[PDB]
Amino acid sequence: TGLIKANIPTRIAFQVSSKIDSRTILDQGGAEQLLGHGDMLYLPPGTGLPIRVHGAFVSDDEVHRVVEAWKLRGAPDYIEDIL
Amino acid sequence: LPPLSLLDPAEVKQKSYSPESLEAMSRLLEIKLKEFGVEVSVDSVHPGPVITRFEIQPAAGVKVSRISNLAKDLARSLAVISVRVVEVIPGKTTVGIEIPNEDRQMVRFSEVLSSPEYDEHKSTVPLALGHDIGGRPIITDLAKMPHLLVAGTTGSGKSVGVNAMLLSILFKSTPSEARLIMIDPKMLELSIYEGIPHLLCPVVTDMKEAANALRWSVAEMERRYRLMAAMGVRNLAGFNRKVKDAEEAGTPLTDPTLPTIVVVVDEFADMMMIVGKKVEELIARIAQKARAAGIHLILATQRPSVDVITGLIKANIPTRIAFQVSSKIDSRTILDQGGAEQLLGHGDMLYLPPGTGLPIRVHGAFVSDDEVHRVVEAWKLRGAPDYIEDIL
Amino acid sequence: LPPLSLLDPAEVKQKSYSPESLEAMSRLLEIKLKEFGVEVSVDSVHPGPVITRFEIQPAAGVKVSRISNLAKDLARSLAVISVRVVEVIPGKTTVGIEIPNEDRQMVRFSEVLSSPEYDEHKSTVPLALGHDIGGRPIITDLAKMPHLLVAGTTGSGKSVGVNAMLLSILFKSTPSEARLIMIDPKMLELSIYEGIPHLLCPVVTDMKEAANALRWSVAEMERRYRLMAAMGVRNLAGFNRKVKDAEEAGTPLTDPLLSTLPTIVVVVDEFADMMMIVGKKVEELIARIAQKARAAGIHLILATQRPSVDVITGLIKANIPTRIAFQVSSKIDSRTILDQGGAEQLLGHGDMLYLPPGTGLPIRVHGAFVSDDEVHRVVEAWKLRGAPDYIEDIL
Ligand SMILES: Nc1ncnc2c1ncn2[C@@H]1O[C@H](COP(=O)(O)OP(=O)(O)O)[C@@H](O)[C@H]1O
Ligand SMILES: Nc1ncnc2c1ncn2[C@@H]1O[C@H](COP(=O)(O)OP(=O)(O)O)[C@@H](O)[C@H]1O
Repeated sequence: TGLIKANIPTRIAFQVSSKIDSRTILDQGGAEQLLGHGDMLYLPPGTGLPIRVHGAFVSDDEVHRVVEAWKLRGAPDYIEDIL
Repeated sequence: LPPLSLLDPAEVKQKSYSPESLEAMSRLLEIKLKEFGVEVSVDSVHPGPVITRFEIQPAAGVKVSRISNLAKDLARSLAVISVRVVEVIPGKTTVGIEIPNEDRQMVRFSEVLSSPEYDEHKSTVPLALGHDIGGRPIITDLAKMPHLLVAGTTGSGKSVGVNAMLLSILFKSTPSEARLIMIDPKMLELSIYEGIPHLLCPVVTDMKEAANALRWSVAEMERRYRLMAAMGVRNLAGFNRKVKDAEEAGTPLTDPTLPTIVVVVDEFADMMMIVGKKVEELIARIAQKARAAGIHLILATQRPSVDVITGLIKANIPTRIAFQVSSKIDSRTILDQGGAEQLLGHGDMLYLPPGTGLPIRVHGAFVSDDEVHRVVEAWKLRGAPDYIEDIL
Repeated sequence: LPPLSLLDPAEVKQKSYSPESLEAMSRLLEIKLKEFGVEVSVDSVHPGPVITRFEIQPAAGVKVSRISNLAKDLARSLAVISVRVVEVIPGKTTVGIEIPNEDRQMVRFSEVLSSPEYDEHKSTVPLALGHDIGGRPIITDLAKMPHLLVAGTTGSGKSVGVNAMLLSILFKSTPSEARLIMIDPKMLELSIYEGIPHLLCPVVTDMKEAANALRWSVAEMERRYRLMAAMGVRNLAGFNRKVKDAEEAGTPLTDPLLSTLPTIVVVVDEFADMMMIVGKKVEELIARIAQKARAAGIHLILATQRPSVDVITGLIKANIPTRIAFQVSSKIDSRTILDQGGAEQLLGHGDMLYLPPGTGLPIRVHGAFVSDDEVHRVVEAWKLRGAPDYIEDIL
């Protein structure tokens, strides 16, 4: 809405279909000419042109390595009241 | 399961449109577009069952929208009903023009299930839709989509595609594998299946007990999530793997396999009209938590208008199938992309897989009422009915 | 049955536009378009009773919008009211133009009835509308509409056409096959049918009275489905041939929870006032019956005199796809009733566009002007057959 977008300045658009959606999130017609596979437009904090920055591909396998490495040297920490 | 040969074998017929006739059509297309304000060059013709794709290297300088605003004019200059104009094909510099044939042949359904991409396919819920424009078979997994919406203009072959999907389930199913619930607010055509083992309830006509069945769907979803979370497997498929491999040791895992329940809803327009927005939120939560639950959803609408196919329905469901819809307001409505005005009818699926992709144009296979009756008789001989008393 | 009788004798008229004047009109159209920015090669003509069908083969390098924009401007140049542009002909290359012809016949209702086709409609509930642009009779079956929506801005005829379809129901039926119930917003005209042996209730006036009749129809549809599913057969016609083959030689069956259940027809004169008095109950009950009415044999014939979106909603366009639109005065309304457009360019006096079940191809139908005289003659000739037997549980 005009109540969440106006509160949060910095936003990143991936490939969306319409130019209408490009004017929806980025408020500038850029987010329709991308390629998929993590082709971002980085609308920076502040104002300028969108900075086209590629994503970084990471598989689930390296994520499993990170999960196990934090299970080794890690211990849980929960709060009851938040649920 | 019954053998495939209970239904009609292949149409022993092909009307080979000659290279003479295709060359004549190519030069006719060239001269007719030269008469309008474009300049054109046909290079390669790829005929097919219903249409005939013409790739085109256009002349230097011409745009593409100046082609795409010539649909009606090219149609009346070629004497068809519509000329769908594909504006992009990857890998080439071509503008696709699709032109219907003279003798529109019919897609036999055994020809669809004659494919090795159906035969070696082993997911429990394939939905064999039919042939692509090059006669290539297209079977998409419902376990990967994992929802699909169907639309058309009343009698363009909505329920024909639904019958195709249901037979595509039934020819690769046991009731341990697959499982059905058929909500239908009209009782017209989907009632024929009533008696097969793969159901859970009768063909639910009245919509308030259909809402009971949808709340039962949400409850079975939650119960199945708690069952998998107690057993510690992500999705349904690996869970069935673990269960049957522990069964092969000799110990069925006790309860603190599972069926791939498919709950179809033909014509949820009356579902969202008779009972209010709570049915829409039931569709919302079902289509939210589904792809690991093995609870897939098949929808249908005779009206693709914005107050029926509302953004909450369009929220989860990636995959959409459009038949011949009335105008480009409705094409932009459902497919989120123009084009679906310009189909021919009688089972023309603009298929749309999940992902930012150009839509695939495929044709349904015309399955009769009679073959449906044959399959119903074959299963009610082969399998016994099975239900749940207090499902509603 | 009443014989083919009490109709107006189709009088001798012979003004069938000999091809001298037709060739003159064709060259006149070629000039009067050549005056504007189009080149036109006229090909062949289909002369008819009301309009005259033409086939323009346009020249090389011209669109169709260069015809369709200047419908008004051509219309002020041919001494007509308004011409109509057909943008697609089935199977040919031409572009259609229907010129209003300034000497018309009234399409006699007997001429519709005296077709071979009307004697060959097997169904008990036909709909005899009139002739098309060729003059061939266009008769539809009400069992495969499955419902009907009527438009018209107090224009051509909106009362006529309803009266025409109702008298066409009456000429091939029995009261043991098809009994109707009307709801009358303005008690003006169809309070004339009282006294016939197929009319299940007297005239209904109030919308708050009419909600009782609508809920009676819903309850009758529900017990109809209970009775069908207790007998296994899907719809009504299979059930009636089942009761034929059951009690043919004598094999009794009564009270399954007994004769053929009649094909009930519910008709509405002015649906606008029905929504305007009762806003919410009526429209949801109409969509309820439009959902479950086709198999039950209960049918619904609607008719609005205002083509607004306040009246015609998606809830009314939920399950009534067959549209009959008369002349309306708004292209916005022309795309309100029909999914296509162009229904403003008609002529009046019994002219409708017929939109068939499903497929988008608007048939143009000239409705048959039937007088009040034949209405309250056939009523009197039909009151011989019995008394207006009533089921007073409707209210
Ligand atoms: N592959 C096909 N070949 C021929 N006709 C088809 C084919 N697919 C659909 N149809 C036509 O579609 C119609 C069925 O439409 P249906 O699915 O019942 O839509 P609805 O339920 O809205 O009426 C039938 O008239 C049938 O002839
Ligand atoms: N083919 C015809 N030729 C001449 N007059 C006709 C024809 N068809 C209908 N009419 C007349 O035009 C009038 C239109 O009335 P209508 O618009 O139906 O009134 P309302 O809108 O109040 O029902 C009818 O009363 C009828 O007498």
